Amino acid sequence: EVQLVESGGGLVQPGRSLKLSCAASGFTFSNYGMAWVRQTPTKGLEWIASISAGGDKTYYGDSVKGRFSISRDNAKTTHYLQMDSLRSEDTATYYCAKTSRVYFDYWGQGVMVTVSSAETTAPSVYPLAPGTALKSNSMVTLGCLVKGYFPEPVTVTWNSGALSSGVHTFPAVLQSGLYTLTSSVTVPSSTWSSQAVTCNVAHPASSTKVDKKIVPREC
Amino acid sequence: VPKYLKEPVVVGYVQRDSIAQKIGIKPGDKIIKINGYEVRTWEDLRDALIRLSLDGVKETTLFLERGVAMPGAEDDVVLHLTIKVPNVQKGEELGIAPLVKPVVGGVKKGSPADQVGIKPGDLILEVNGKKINTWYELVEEVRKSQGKAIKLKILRNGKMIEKELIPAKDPKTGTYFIGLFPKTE
Amino acid sequence: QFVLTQPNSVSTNLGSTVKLSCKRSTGNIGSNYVNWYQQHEGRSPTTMIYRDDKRPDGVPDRFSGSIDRSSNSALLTINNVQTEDEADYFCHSYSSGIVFGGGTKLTVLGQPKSTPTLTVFPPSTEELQGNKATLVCLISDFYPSDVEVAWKANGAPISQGVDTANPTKQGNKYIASSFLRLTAEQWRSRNSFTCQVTHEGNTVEKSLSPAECV
Repeated sequence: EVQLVESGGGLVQPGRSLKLSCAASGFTFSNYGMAWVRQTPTKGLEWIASISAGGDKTYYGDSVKGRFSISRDNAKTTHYLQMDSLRSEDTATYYCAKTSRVYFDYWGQGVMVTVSSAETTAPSVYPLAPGTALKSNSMVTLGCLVKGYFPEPVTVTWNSGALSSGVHTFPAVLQSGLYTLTSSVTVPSSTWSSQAVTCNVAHPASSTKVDKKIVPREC
Repeated sequence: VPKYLKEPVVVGYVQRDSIAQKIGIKPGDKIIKINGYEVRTWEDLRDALIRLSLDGVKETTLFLERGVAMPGAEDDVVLHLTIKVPNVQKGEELGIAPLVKPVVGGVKKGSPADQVGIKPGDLILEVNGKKINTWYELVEEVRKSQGKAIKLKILRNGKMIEKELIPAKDPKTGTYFIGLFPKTE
Repeated sequence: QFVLTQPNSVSTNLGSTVKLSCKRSTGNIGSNYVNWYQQHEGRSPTTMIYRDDKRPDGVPDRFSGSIDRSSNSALLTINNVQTEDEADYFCHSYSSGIVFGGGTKLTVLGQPKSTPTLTVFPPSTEELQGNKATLVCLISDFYPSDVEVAWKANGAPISQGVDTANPTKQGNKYIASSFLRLTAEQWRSRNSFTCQVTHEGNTVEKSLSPAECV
């Protein structure tokens, strides 16, 4: 099974640098060329950089005006995109891709890069529990409110990822330069009343890692 | 149409710096006419205020009863308060709200309230001999007794009745409860 | 040294045959291979077709690629379209550089109508301690995606402090969320608030109140 795993993204001020890494496995790394392709809401998919299977030759897309440089380390099954002189128009999700002669056969999960002069704002995390009612159900929806952060993304897990069924992370709203989202989980009432249910919220850009246990509302 | 909007306009909350606050309307006041328009419900008040605003009326006359009238004096003329007509185009409001009233919406089975036969629809007038006008007041009075007996004066179908109950400890929360749910819909 | 142009948007009936086109602006479509990628909302692209017309192992045979020389276009044909075929489709080619089409978002019409589920939450103790209150309305399991979301305070429309996300696909149905930002005093001064969702000619609603059990 081919795997491509990007890292090295995040928030950067205009003019500075990032270095994205892509760690590959499940194929002979030295046998194929590698590449970076980015995506924005408005401009779509846009090829950024390619390196030949042996590392001999490098190619760069139009908008990367020799500001970036790609390289590889076959020993470490990893390739890198060094990105200098970033501007706000460089803000996008960056994917790594493996090539197969005439196409990109496999894509990574993508890593977000935000180029902005605005400073990171860490989110406030609040527990969401249903209001007390006379009638109760067999399934219950709990949530975590992740309020007023910048920039994207945040991730939310539940019980450190042990609770993965019935999890929904709703896409954020944006108001006055800050994002808000809710993550919800539907769990058996019997699970909630027999063990702790905790959301784990991470905001990399502000190095925020927060756990919030959801406890029932009382009278 | 939430049922609370179809009740008489008894003011429960006055927003600081509102038209209402600056003109001197107070919690407890009962608004009965504006310009127009007879006001019998919260819906009437809202409709009248929207109509006056959209009609280009900028000030109007507001009639309210404040407090309990002396026997025989209940029908005495009440003079105008002059209010600015809130600009509905800008989403401006008068600045008053009912708050939830102490009307029982539901009773938990097996609760102290259930055991003593309190019923949905009951209005709680007094808690341990103190008058209350809001659900919030009910909550704070009940919470004050912290395990002690609670005497409730209730209105049911025009008839005042007496109830006494001992709050129950919920071991889950370590706090007392009597088992009353509000009417909010 | 060329662009690839795809229609922004395409709608097709469930079960029908759809053709998605990709036109090369300059030079012959035939001189370099064209590939097709599918991308579901919030996911990485996967290959649907490579080298003009090759279907990777795992892609259903309802997908096929061809090259139309007369219209200098590549075509991705999907027969017997399914609900899970809702996605963006990007074409791809190259010569000196590497080029992607702008992507086509495919909508599949005539799916089973699915009414939204609402879940509402009151403000937490923690948030109210800072004298703020955010009301949360989660909207799930609806199809189609088209909805209007509104709040009411004391049964009257309220727009101030409302932030509503556009619907996004998860699985085969949509989710959205809406927030009503209040001060603690705004929250407490009301009898109720309602999140309302209009969908396919009907409204579904759920209310919250600051008045709690005693």
